[PDB]
Amino acid sequence: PEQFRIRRDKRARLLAEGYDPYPVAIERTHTLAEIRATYADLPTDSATEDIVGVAGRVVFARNTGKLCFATLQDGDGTQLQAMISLDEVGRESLDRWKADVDIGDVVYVHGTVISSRRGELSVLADSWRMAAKALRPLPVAHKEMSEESRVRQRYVDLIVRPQAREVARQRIAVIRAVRNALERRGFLEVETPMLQTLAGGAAARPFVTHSNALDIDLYLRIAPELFLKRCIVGGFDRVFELNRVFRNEGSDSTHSPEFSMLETYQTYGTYDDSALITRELIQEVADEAIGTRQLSMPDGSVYDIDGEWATMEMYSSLSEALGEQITPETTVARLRDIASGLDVEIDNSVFGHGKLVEELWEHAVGNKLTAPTFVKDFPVETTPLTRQHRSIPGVTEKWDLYVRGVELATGYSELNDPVVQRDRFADQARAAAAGDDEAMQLDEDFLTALEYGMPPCTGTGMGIDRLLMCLTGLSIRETVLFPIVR
Ligand SMILES: N[C@@H](CCCC[NH3+])C(=O)O
Repeated sequence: PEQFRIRRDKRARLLAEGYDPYPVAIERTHTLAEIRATYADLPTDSATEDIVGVAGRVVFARNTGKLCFATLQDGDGTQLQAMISLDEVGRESLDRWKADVDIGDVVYVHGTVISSRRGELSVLADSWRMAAKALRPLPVAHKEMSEESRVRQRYVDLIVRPQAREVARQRIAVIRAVRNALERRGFLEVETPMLQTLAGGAAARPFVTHSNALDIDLYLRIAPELFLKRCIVGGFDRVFELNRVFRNEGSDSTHSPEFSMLETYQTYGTYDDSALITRELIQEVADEAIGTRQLSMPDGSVYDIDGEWATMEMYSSLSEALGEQITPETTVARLRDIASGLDVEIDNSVFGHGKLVEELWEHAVGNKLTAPTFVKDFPVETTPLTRQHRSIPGVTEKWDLYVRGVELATGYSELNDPVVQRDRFADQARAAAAGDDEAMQLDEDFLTALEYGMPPCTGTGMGIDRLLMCLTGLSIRETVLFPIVR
């Protein structure tokens, strides 16, 4: 509060003296990266006659008697030296540089591109001008900022930490690579509503808001699934949506209340066809955005996502890990007895054959996975929107993709039978009567869409934040520019 006061008085002083501290219409001829690219092969002590007008943030400054030096940093992080010389700008201008410019200020420097005696690419200024007065100083080093401080002040983090910039450009590139992978395969991107009168498509608690236009309660979407399927009925052959979803989770990590989600739907394909596309897409995104399929991790290890990935069935692989065959006909009592013998804590809310089989598979198989693995053929009780298997009874055609031990993507053979889909919702109602506040409510308008006939299709889902976690090992609080904070 004392450092801020000195800079505030300096700003007020400049404004009164006529020196605009936040001027408008400053013309910048080059970005600092353009200056470094053009004169990269410039001799050590040479000097050009090229006039440039550059602007950047002063991050280092050192003043001598007649000659002042300053390191300007552009937004991307490119640095360039500015030389304010007594012979070049005059005494009155040089004195203002020492009195007015502090670390963090944005300044405009107009002069000639030279290379200092030490071979530093510099701008020999003939004029300088304040572009944005900084009332608060920059941190001394990015190591001094905690992680919660980077989240609360991402704007400061992007200035002082080069990796903060890299991750930001990385997310933009990964999302860009996901779209290119889907457009190469003929998928079109549509927009489905985010405010919905009934929020279906997933098992999650929704955010509720009141609409004054409609005088009813609206729900933030938990998934675009039910509206993307209406697009399939309408005639979209290959469709996807890469945008935000909202899930009202409570005191649970790895999942944020708001995250970006990719859902794709493709007609006349099964969950086998979407599993192949999902693997090729992830591997293509790694090539385009990361540059390798040998993913470097923060702990120094290297993770391999190349090649073909293993596939296993849930009931079959769970039976191998337990030594006892588990089938859809296995009783809930038998599953609870196996869990008690393994010292596994069934989370009170978990009940039923399907949820218990999934919890046992996660403990006995899922958590021990390291390489990318597909697990397919799920219990029918826990996959209401998934078509039943061709031959195997009691299971549905769904796969979950595990990369580095984390659930990354999921794919269905979509249930298009409207009579069976209504039966699944009746089973969801009975689960809701038992205490499951995440069960899916019956969406009548969605069933009406299926009753006009939906072609067979396969649908996928994958969180972008989860994808960034697999490719870079960084949590959602690092790959999102402004994560939510109290
Ligand atoms: N709606 C699913 C995504 C996959 C949909 C497959 N038909 C979810 O939220 O997990």
